[PDB]
Amino acid sequence: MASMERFLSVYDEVQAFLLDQLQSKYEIDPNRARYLRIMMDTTCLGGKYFRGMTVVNVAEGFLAVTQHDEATKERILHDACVGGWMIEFLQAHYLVEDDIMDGSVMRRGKPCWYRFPGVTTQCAINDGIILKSWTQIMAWHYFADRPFLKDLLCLFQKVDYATAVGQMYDVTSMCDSNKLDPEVAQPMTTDFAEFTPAIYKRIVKYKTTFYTYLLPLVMGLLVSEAAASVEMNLVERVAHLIGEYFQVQDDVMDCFTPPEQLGKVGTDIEDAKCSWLAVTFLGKANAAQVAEFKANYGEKDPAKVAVVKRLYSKANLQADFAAYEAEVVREVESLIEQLKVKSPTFAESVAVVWEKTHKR
Amino acid sequence: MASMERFLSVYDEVQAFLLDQLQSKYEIDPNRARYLRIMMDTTCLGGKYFRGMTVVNVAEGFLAVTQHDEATKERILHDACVGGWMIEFLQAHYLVEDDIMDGSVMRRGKPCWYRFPGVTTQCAINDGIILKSWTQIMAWHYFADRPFLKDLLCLFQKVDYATAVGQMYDVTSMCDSNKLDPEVAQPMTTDFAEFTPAIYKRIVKYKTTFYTYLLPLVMGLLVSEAAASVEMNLVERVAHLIGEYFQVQDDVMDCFTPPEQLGKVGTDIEDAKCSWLAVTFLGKANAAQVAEFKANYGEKDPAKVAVVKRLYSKANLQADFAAYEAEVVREVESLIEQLKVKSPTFAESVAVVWEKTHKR
Ligand SMILES: [Mg+2]
Ligand SMILES: [Mg+2]
Ligand SMILES: [Mg+2]
Ligand SMILES: [Mg+2]
Repeated sequence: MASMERFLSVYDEVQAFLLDQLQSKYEIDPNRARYLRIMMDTTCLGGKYFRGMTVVNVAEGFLAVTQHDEATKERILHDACVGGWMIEFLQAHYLVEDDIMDGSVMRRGKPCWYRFPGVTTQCAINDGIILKSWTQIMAWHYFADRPFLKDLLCLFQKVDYATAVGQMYDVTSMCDSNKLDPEVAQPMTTDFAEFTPAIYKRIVKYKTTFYTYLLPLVMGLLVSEAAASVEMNLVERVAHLIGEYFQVQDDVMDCFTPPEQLGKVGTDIEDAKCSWLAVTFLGKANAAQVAEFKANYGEKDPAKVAVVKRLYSKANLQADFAAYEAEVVREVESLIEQLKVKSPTFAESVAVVWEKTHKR
Repeated sequence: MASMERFLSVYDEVQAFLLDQLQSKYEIDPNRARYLRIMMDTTCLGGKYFRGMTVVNVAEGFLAVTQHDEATKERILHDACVGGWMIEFLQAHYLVEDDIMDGSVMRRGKPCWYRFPGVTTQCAINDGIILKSWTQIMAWHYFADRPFLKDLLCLFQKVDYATAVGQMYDVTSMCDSNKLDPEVAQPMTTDFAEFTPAIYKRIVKYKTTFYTYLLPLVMGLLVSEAAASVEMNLVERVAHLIGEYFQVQDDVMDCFTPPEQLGKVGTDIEDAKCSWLAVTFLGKANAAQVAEFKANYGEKDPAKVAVVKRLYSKANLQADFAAYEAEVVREVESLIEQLKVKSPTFAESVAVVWEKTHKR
């Protein structure tokens, strides 16, 4: 079986399990089951499945070098697929709720879930809640007797929480920290003193890297019973590095990739986001450029947004990006090498994760 | 130690643990820690703590009849308090997100969290996410080595999911099921054929009874290592009964308790909710009353809302409520008696849960 066709088949199985259980234990009626099926499909399907497929690919790497009965190989790959779906559904949760939080319009060239006519925010917030509850239902059903159940649940937990903390860091990244206060409407920063590489790295590390790279790698290890084949501090370091790179690419595309190809009209400039572009621009601009940036950033007005893009284009951020990129290559290669000391196999999976991130 | 002062002390401990951990492991800064502290306080404190205190009271009942070292008594009560906080924080999650979903204005005579000036929906949806993630952090930290950890996590999981399913049943209770469709904006029912006792009971069972009565009772059993002292099917039956009664009381108050005393301007009529009042009214109205109800229900217009309240007042729903009440007394008493066969202690805790619900 090709990995993807297996992965997609298990989607059907897991769907059927979840919807069957709603009928037999939760008193659901057919029409509400249908609503939930369409929600699941609309929110969980149609991406590249990169995160979920990482789990599968790590497990396949270990299968190639570890003796097992065929039934065991099948069970490991089935667990890797279920695990990969937990992560895809956790992402689906975050996208549903992030789109509502941000007032986003499109996602993957389609309307955000909450904007569907028969959804609305009222339902969509709860639909996103369900999306995350399904990850736990899947885990308890499919991994009930597995030795890795507690490790897997505890890891998932910690990554989920890191992610929500990262969301807080992201949505508050344009306020001055010393002014955060539930009682007082939050002004945009005027000094941009918190637009630094280190602050940017904290946002991205929590908001993206834990669920996008750490979780799939470690889940692949856990379903393979292979966590003792690796030095976990290196897995953390390499996940944090590659994830930061993925995010930097995303931040560049938000500004410069045509909307039809992006799947989205990017609004980071209007949202005053602490993006890689803003931080890198502020790390090289002269006084005059800084003052032009401050008078134009974080404003809906297209004239001001175009002034911000013009500033980015004249600031030659391609050079800063190539430099960042070369450094990331050095470091990711270094970490891949260190990972070979204990697991050539796993190092190779990480190389593959890196190639697919670096090329996309 | 009085139970409540213990319960509130553990709140402080758990707070400190969560915020300390954010500083030492999640790279949080002090101002964001403060924001989170104020959020926690604002969303978790100031109710009666009925749910969390049920856990404590069930555990205290078993302590009175079970031999234990003093250190063991203390550890059991500490676990009961932590468990009770998990439920309070799970409720806090649901209230934050429900208030945003419903566009609610007040809660406990204070603005809904999302309406605080320095919060906003953008942050509040994520704050509610965090509230639920903290329940898992608490569990993994405080119950790491406990024999009941898996049972407790799996129970919490199932109740959480039941709750979100119940929310879906509640928010969709005024649509015709056969018309649910993500693609089509949902009209209010015109026939009210789905306003039945059985449909009402399904909404309330999932939306409220599992987290409000089942979870606290069973968590008290699990932290006491006492789940084999009870017949679980009876605990389920009695929780479902008492919770339905609690909800019926809530539905009556939404319509008839003055807003200053309610903590809220109730909007169930304008929201076209499948309330106990609507169902009971439709179970006794004549043709003319039914037609007047249909032309006025589910409309913001205060004239139409007052026509609905007038209909309820003339329909003598106090008699239907006294009758419902007497029947609930019979059945809850019957179930308390059946619970004595295996655990007089637990039966008594359930009697106390019932008295505090029946009197409030
Ligand atoms: Mg966002
Ligand atoms: Mg982006
Ligand atoms: Mg609601
Ligand atoms: Mg109510």
